[PDB]
Amino acid sequence: DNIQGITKPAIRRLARRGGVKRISGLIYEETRGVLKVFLENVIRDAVTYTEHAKRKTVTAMDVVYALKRQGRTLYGFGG
Amino acid sequence: DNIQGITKPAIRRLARRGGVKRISGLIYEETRGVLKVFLENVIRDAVTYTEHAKRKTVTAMDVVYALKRQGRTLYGFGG
Amino acid sequence: RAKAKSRSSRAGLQFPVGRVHRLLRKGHYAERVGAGAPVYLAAVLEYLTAEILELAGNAARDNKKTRIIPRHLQLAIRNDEELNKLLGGVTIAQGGVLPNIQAVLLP
Amino acid sequence: AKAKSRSSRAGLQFPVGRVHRLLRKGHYAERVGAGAPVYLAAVLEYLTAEILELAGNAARDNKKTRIIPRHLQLAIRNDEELNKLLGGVTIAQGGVLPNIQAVLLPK
Amino acid sequence: RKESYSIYVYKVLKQVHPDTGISSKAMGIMNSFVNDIFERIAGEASRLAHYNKRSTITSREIQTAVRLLLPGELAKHAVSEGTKAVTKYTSA
Amino acid sequence: SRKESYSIYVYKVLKQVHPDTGISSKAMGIMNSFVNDIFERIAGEASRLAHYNKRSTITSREIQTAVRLLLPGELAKHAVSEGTKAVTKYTSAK
Amino acid sequence: RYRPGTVALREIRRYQKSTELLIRKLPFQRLVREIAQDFKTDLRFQSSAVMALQEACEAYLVGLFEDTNLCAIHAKRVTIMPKDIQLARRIRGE
Amino acid sequence: HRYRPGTVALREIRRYQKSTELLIRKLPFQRLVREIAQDFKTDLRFQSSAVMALQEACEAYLVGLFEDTNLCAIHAKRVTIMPKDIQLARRIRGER
DNA sequence: CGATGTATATATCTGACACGTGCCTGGAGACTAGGGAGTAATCCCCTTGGCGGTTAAAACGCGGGGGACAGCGCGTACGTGCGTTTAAGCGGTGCTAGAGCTGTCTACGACCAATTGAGCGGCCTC
DNA sequence: GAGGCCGCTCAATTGGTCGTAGACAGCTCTAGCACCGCTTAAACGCACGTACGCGCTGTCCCCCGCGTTTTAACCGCCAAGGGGATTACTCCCTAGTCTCCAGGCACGTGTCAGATATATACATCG
Repeated sequence: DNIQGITKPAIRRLARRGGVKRISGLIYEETRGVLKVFLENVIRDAVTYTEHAKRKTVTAMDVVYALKRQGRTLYGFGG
Repeated sequence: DNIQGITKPAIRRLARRGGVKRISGLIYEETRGVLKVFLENVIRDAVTYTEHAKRKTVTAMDVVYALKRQGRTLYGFGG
Repeated sequence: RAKAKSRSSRAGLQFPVGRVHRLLRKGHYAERVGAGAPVYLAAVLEYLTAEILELAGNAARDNKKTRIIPRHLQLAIRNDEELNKLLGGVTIAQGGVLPNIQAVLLP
Repeated sequence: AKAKSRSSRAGLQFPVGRVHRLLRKGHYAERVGAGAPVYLAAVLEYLTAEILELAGNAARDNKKTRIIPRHLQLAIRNDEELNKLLGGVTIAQGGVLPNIQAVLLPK
Repeated sequence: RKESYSIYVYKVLKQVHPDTGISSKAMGIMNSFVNDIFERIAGEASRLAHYNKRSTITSREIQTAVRLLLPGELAKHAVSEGTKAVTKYTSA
Repeated sequence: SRKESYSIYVYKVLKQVHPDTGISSKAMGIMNSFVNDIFERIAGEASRLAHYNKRSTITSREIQTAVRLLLPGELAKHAVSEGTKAVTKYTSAK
Repeated sequence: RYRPGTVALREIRRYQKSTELLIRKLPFQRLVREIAQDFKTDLRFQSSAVMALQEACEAYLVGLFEDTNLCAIHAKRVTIMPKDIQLARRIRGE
Repeated sequence: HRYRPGTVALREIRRYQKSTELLIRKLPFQRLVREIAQDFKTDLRFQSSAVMALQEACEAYLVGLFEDTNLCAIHAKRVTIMPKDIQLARRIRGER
């Protein structure tokens, strides 16, 4: 039940960066589900790259490659 | 001035296939411009593949590769 | 010299293991191609072909037809929620669309 | 017999020799011609110089003297051609451009 | 002369529906689908090797590419067919 | 164990564009990943152009066409003239 | 007299049942030739290339009208309006 | 002394659009990452930079999704974002 | 007109950046080999231009009622502020699991050659 | 319109060789994990006030449906020559190799650009 540690204030600050002026009370519980699905898909790919290498440690390159396969390339951790 | 060859009845049949029941009269001029920009990008790429081959005839495969470049594979014409 | 017997018939496949091995070796994918890779890739391609043709044949029979035509392939690909995920960016010529109307539009 | 670098003969700062090696070992084709790495290096140098000239002017506007990722994000997202080339890319520590919809401001 | 998969698609069709034929347009769509998926698998099998400094593509690269590309139940069955084929082949 | 990087050449370019300015190692790492991205894009499309024509070598025509398919608008126009000016200098310097 | 919009449901059902091309072939062909004249003079077109273009453009427009209709229902309208196209294109990133 | 509703919201928008800081608490996020991964493999270990890469990606995804959501809110003649605006944006984006 | 918030100015300092040293592995120069690509000529496919005609489809007017949208009322849900409290963040010590490297070596895949039948293009026909 | 049958040819098979890369075991030292104590930033909770979403009615016009005209899309047949596609000839470009030397990579040093804490000035909101 760690998903509760993505707290309402953090959701508000994220909506502020995106320009949202007013937020309905139901948004937080929907946003946790959307985040959880995104994390699940990325971690499943990262762990598949970790498994193929026979490593036990997950590494930044595994995450950058999982993001690259999925279309969301990230600059500043590798290449 | 051939863009007027795409008539109002023709646009209506495409809206009907997309399920649209009622259409405002301003839709036809907007749709013509959207279609023109879409055609312009594909033709530019197909003519680039034609020029690189030193051909003078535009082949169907040049269109298939132009559409593949935009990320929208077409099946039926080969490849 | 032994009588020749195809690698596909050794593996129990219809798809051509020899030509898949050639295409892997002649496509610049890697400098070495191991013996099991084409038997695996051929078994995968045969499975994926058969799963499509089964549903297309069902769609053809349900129209009381006897030939598969592109409309039946489109109906198959769009009526399976996993095939639609593999082929989500693909358009098929003469395929048309699934009959679907938003319930708010109906009387 | 005095050696003199191919980049100096081309008038370039990027390494033509490394780009040639990296094409040869990249499995892109079985043959690579002499002019390809000079062209690719000159293109890569052009795009690097455009990015850094804009980033440095963004640093000067903040009265800073060192480029940091914020200045690269400001350099990219304010140019309508670089933003189209780098549309799918996330820059760490980059943040966003300041932007509010006119409907939201005070009446 | 042009190579195609047309006879193998016909063989599989006779396996699944002996009484049913297929038109030439559908045959060309199927040939395109097979060509598209071969390249999709072989590209990821190529990337997986170079990340690990390996110079060879092997059954594990194909298996992991399949796990990455195909959705879940398709992946489970495709792997269970690949392992059956490779053990029937090697133990012969 | 040595790691190759473009860091020196990005710094050389920086000193020409802005002589008074430096760059932090995080921004250098971002730029280093940018060069490798655009390199992989161009080499990929050049290889596809080569195999569509059943040719075997990669030439400056393939690089020029890949650049013309990839870069938008005025970037294409100036990148092409930089490429051809570099090649013509390299060939005339002999 | 059929009441307003009763025929539109039959039309929707008919056009979702069929698979034919809906734009007239000749006008589309002359539009394609008029566009290409800006990139080269004296081009020639294979007969099937124009058909491939027409299939791609009609599939694009039908999908755009699906998104437009969802944007129209979101605003509690039934009639689609130009602002529905611009929103759908804006979210799609065009 | 009291401000009227929404003025500090605009002040926060300008503040958080000016800054580049990461906005989710680090330690709560690390536990959620570890809780998800143990469904795929047991006794995994994480590099410190892998969790930071995940956090940058998640925040960059959420900010852009809230931008698309806000355009859908304004389209309906509202200023409040609603769950159906999120669902519409996700559906046109093609992820729902 | 008051006061709250952000902006700018000053003093302090500490660790990230910029410069120099050692050295080794990667690029450069000179040479040889052979097959990929450039040049040239012919065939004959299929693209473009034309003529007739009929009958499907587009264009124009009329009628009218379904639908957009403006103004209004109202009540509850979200933003702002103060006080309590909880666990995030920092510096620190300990340590051992496992990532990264080294040296041995043997099982695998690339390569050459000779043999032959699986698949291609084409014609007939129900 | 798709399937059955024929002639035949070039892509696939089986066999032997050999060079190396990747499988195995031993080593080491990095950094990931677990625990302690303290400060205090941030979260959580309650109160309360008003801006926003929602539903309702009225109205006026602009899409849908129908009837007639009329136009140029479509079918079908005839001409003819531009170009794609193939074969043959041969030259010049890129791969592979050895030698050798200087460019770029770790490692160490040290100082000034940026982070910080305090002061106050002025811009904004009600």
